[PDB]
Amino acid sequence: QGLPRVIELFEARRPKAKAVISEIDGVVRIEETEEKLSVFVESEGFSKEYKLPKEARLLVKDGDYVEAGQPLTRGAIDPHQLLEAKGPEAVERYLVEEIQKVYRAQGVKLHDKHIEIVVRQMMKYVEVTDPGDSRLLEGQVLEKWDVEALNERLIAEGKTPVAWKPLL
Repeated sequence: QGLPRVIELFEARRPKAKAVISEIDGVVRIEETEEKLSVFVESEGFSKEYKLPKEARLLVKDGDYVEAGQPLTRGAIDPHQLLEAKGPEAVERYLVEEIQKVYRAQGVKLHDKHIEIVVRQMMKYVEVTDPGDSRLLEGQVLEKWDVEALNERLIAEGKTPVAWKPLL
């Protein structure tokens, strides 16, 4: 839970005790009983519905803001699911924070910059979602996709921007 937790953070491994993940936003609205919690948020055209084992705490009744990647089963948040839940920007702010929390706990204190470099390095590759020159589902660096759009647009007429997907 000290060094190992740090590892789970840097290795982006599936958290020890997972705590599910919220998808979309709207008014927090969740059901009550039944083995499968019949959650029902709202928003535009969507809704909610989840499923997990028995032992679970929520911390949030019906009414307020649910958002994406909020406290659900309250515990260790999956950074992977959170990537598709809240985006690239959020994860970088999450990981650094909890990693730093671990080190804070045992008194030894280092600057956030250092951790921020490693976590930025964990966020360099992005998986293709729309092929134009290369194949889809291909693991590729974000900055290598910079020159794609940039050059094909400002220099070329090739209006086929390859859509990439954030990959943690």
